[PDB]
Amino acid sequence: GLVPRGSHMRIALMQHTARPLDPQHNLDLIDDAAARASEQGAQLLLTPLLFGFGYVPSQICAQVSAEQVDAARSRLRGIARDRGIALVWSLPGPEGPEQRGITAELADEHGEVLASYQKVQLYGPEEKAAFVPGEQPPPVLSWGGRQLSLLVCYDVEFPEMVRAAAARGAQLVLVPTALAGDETSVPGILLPARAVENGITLAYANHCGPEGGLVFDGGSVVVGPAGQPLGELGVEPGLLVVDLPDADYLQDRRAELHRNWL
Amino acid sequence: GLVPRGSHMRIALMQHTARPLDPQHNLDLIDDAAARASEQGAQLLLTPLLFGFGYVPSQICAQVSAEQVDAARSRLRGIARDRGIALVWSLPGPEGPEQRGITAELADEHGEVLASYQKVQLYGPEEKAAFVPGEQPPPVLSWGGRQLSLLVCYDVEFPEMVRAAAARGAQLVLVPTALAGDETSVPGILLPARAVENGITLAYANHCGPEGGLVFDGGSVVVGPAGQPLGELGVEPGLLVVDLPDADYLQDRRAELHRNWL
Repeated sequence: GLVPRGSHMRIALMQHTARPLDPQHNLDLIDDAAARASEQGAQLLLTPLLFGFGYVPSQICAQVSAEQVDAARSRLRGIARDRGIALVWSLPGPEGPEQRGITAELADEHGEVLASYQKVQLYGPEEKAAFVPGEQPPPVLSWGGRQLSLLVCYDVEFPEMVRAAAARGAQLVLVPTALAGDETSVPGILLPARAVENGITLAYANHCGPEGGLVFDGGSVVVGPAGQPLGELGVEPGLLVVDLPDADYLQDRRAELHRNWL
Repeated sequence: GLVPRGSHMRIALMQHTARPLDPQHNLDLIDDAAARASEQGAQLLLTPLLFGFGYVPSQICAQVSAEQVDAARSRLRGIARDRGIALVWSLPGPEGPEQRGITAELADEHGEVLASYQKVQLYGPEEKAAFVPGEQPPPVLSWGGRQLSLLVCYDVEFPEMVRAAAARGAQLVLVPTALAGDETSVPGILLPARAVENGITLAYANHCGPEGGLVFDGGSVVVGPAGQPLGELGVEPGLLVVDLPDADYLQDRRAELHRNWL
């Protein structure tokens, strides 16, 4: 509906099905979503993990060159600029195929990249064979009037990764994902816990549908700090648009002991 | 019912209302629960936080001497021995009133204390004024055919505390609690997440009813590693008896990076 008072940030999440190894098709679906999110007055669109190439780690390692990644990243910066909306996307890193990881990047409405993050927790033997894990904590930055951060799919399932973002001041954690297998415990149990245990909001943008040898779950969701869904999709392609409204674990935690016990 | 095959541990959780500063009354309710749990063939009874004195931190600090704690602890060891069942209880620590913390202790069916743990995360200004926080990680020990560990009430709400127990090999985490205020997100959201993110089972034994200026929630529960309740109580006094059946986060977590990011 119209932008409510007492809300000064409206975000959108794209949920759709990618065609593996067909970036012209997948980036046209991200351009359509960006145009639709911008027409609904969203200031930022979050899109799913590896969407531009499809979630096919082995095949990205084997067949997608650094030059082809950079072409897709240039088109994505063009879409943020041409549709006038900030975009968070997730592509392979910029290095050669044997040295790059999976990244997530946030570009503003000028198409300029403000923050980038390399996935620290790779999931399963295919990702682990195709990508180098990140070694840096998640970034946090002011945008739109709150502190945004980036994490990617399996990262959010480790409470340490979300606590690292919230300890650097994150209020809204944006998470491109690719979750298949009817894995109901990640959005149903873990995401609400990550929101409550840090007092943060998390946005989770998934694929859906048949892609890459999997059928993705959809179920994209924004969870607020009480653990409740601000908005949620089903199993089919859609665009979720939500307005964000305007115990103290992060202070009580005994971090100096905790870091010696992990 | 009867002990199922494919289960070799049956535990019990006591949920009841304590009368503050009346250990003869409260320890008689723990003796009745221990007798009932033993008659149901449970091998261990978990009882709620500070039950022997009531959950009244300010008044324990002001009025309960080290000698009175030790009298209650001696009676509790007698109950484990006389009712022939292992018991986990939670009392003030043994030191003087100005130096002790809140502890949880596990005694076997001989009344001998096998493990003790001092609460690391104190909750709210009253606990913080009445007790010294613990500085040690949770203990883990083999008993009954699996690795048991101890944590207490607010501790389990920090994912770091449960990850510390699971990193030392815990499979079953026993947690005396005192949760009031209709705090549905702790058993409904956080406990299932702690079970799933470590692949462990957690038992949470609460007070219920009017006690100490609060009305406790009850809702004692045992949650298994998929996050689902093995058994659960309502708001009234009861004894929950459950048989325990016979992603790899704990290996994938990048702990060396995580400990530098908290």
